[PDB]
Amino acid sequence: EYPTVSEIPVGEVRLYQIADGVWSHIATQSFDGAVYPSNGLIVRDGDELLLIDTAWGAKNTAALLAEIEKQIGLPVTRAVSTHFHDDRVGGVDVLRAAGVATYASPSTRRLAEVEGNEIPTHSLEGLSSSGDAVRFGPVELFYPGAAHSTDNLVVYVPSASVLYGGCAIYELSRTSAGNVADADLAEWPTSIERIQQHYPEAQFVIPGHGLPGGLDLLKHTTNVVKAHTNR
Ligand SMILES: C[C@H](CS)C(=O)N[C@@H](C(=O)O)c1ccc(O)cc1
Ligand SMILES: [Zn+2]
Ligand SMILES: [Zn+2]
Ligand SMILES: [Zn+2]
Repeated sequence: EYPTVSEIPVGEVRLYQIADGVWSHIATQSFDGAVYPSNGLIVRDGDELLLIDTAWGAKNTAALLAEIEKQIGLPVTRAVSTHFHDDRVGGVDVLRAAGVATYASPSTRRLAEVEGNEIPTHSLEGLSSSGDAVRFGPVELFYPGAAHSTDNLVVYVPSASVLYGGCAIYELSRTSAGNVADADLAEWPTSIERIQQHYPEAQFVIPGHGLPGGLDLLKHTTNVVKAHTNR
């Protein structure tokens, strides 16, 4: 069963196979007095691996690369960060030093610089406007519009029907809003609807934090976000 926040010591990383050629990676971090789990994705790219998001910091991301070599044994050659927060780009320098080509949109790279977070090296083109989708190796990158952040991207794995929502999609256990500091609360439901219209075939939906589920996570997120706005 999927590892939970209490099952991962901070500094360790676990992998969970979702489908053939698709894993999530799961780490934990102490943040503002509490312990949170955090997910990213690993997607087989021929005889290489594509990474979606760091494991939230240099230590965790070094542990991620070690666990990938131990459990999978294919080299990570590219990585995409899905927004500019530390749980997505924290560890990009570890990746860069290990020879991983790190990617993000121009908006994510800009916002990371403003915030003082690590900056992915490469810029992704074609994701500037809501509804834009681009193929990137074995995934499709999709910009649904502003939500958890203005730059947030989602990732679809067509061979496996896996939708990676990142932090724009909440796990079912979360029934109140979390980090809204950089969010566009008003647009977030409309952006989630764009995802639902674009990836109706998704079987697995992976949130940025916590347990995977189905497409139900999309409505769930909309429910919680709207309830926060109306506080
Ligand atoms: C440090 C990251 C940057 S996105 C963060 O703030 N994450 C919160 C969020 O994503 O809203 C959060 C995740 C899980 C929870 O249970 C509660 C809050
Ligand atoms: Zn975030
Ligand atoms: Zn997050
Ligand atoms: Zn719900």
